[PDB]
Amino acid sequence: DFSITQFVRNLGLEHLMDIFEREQITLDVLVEMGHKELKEIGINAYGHRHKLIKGVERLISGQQGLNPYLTLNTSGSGTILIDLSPDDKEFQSVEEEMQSTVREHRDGGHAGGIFNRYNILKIQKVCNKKLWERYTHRRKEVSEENHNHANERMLFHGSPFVNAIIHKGFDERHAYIGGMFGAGIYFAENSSKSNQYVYGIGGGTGCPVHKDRSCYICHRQLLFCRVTLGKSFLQFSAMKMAHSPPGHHSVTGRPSVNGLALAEYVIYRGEQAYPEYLITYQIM
Amino acid sequence: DFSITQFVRNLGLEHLMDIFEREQITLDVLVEMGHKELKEIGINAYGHRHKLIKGVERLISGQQGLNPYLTLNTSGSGTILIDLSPDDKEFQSVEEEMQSTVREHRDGGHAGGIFNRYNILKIQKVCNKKLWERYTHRRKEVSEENHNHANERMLFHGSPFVNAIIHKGFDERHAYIGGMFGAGIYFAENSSKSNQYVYGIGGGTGCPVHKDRSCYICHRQLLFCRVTLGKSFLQFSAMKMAHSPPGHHSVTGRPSVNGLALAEYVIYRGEQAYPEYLITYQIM
Ligand SMILES: Oc1nc(-c2ccc(C(F)(F)F)cc2)nc2c1CSCC2
Ligand SMILES: Oc1nc(-c2ccc(C(F)(F)F)cc2)nc2c1CSCC2
Ligand SMILES: [Zn+2]
Ligand SMILES: [Zn+2]
Repeated sequence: DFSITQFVRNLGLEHLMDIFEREQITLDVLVEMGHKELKEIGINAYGHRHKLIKGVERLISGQQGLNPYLTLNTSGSGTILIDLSPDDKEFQSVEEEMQSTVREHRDGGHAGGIFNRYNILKIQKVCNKKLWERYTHRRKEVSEENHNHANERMLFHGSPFVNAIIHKGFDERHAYIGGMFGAGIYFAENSSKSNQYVYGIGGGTGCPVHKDRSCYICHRQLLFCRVTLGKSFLQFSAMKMAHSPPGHHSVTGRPSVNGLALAEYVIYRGEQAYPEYLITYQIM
Repeated sequence: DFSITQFVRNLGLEHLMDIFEREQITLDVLVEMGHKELKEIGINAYGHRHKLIKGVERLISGQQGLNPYLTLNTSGSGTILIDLSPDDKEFQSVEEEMQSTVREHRDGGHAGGIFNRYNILKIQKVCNKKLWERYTHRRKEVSEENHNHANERMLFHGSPFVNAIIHKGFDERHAYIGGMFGAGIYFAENSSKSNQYVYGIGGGTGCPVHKDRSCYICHRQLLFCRVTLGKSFLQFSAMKMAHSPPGHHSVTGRPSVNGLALAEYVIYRGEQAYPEYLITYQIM
């Protein structure tokens, strides 16, 4: 509460600090208060309100180059998880997407274990204001290209760094270098394809508690994400690109007889995806 | 014309009719004027403005059951077409989609004619506020039923009734009964496929002038539309349907060895597609 104390003292309004302390008025709150709000907490004199508002203007606008607003607006940020009710139809729709896209992989369940269905434990909507705004800015940029069409999709993504993703967003600096299309973020439309990467490439060593890639006890996590594809480059064979091809925004790997068994979608910029749903589950 | 006169006379404010006539104030305009605007046009007495505003309130709200607002606010509606600049990247993107999706059809160009590319003449953005609002209402409805995902695509549609579509909107009451998937509205991701339907089923008799399906002179018009698919039902064989299958919002036809040569998308409600671009072109 020191910053607001110095701000008020520099104005010669120290005698209002009792009011400010009682109402828990910190500088971050004060910079968002006009005449009405200040009157509401008992600053009855117009002169004091005028001095306070002018001082706030001088700090925020007059010193914009220092970006004092950003350092004052760190509170309230971060990610929050909102549970979906199992009876709500959005929960059921996500569950139907999760269950109905299961496929039998070419390997005999080696990478992601053996199963046919899932036991869904909970479904959470991931809300992060800054990450969502970054996603929307990039989505609008992509839609201005490609004739006002974002080519948005909802796709799956498995990764042992889901916590980092939901708290910091997708980052191409952590791209999957070994991917078939090279140094991108990979998304699948079959949830069981992405389930093979919950414990890392090729299933890793499996679950940490039992070192089992087919463990039926441990709670797994997956992300069901909004992905902006824009104008997508189709490919049937492996390529080692570091970015999207010229004039395009993503790569769509198509299934082929001698190639992919299932579809793949690759983006080369972290801001073109947003992890909307976090799904906790076990395999059967 | 007279409506404003009767409205003002009933209020006993006949002496303001000179002002209302000089400023071309009609009732539909009057009902959108507050104290500020009325003072602007020179109604200086607070009492006269108060009486006019209360009269407007009694008409619009006190008689809401008769919907005078809809009768008054008919002016300003209707479709307009905005030309896209050929140098604009939006025009270039639409043209690129148009040209790149051309395909060779099983028939020897019998329906749509023989060509490898198009001579693009004009591209226009179709703006109609009422139809757009209806489309967005349906889109929100669908997204709420498909885990917050509308599943929006941009596809081609060719039809001899394009003017009716751009002025009145898509209507399932004019559905294509003869299609493989029933009485729906059909869209394609290949421009040539839709081009086969510009002059009717099987190309009809061709252009009105030369009665040639492969005419290289007459202008043609294609629609490139937003289509809300929601949860789409995937089919590989024909089956005549009246509406979308239970739990689904559209039907997506997939190519097959013994089935479809090219993709196909069918909606069963008219308000699930908005014609965004009107493409005027010639086959070459
Ligand atoms: O969902 C997916 N995740 C990954 C994946 C994620 C993280 C990592 C890493 F641990 F960071 F190196 C590696 C691979 N790869 C794929 C898919 C689904 S489409 C097929 C490829
Ligand atoms: O773009 C398309 N239009 C039509 C079409 C439009 C109007 C009419 C009618 F004359 F009004 F009855 C008939 C057919 N059919 C299809 C496509 C592209 S997907 C394949 C089918
Ligand atoms: Zn385990
Ligand atoms: Zn002709």
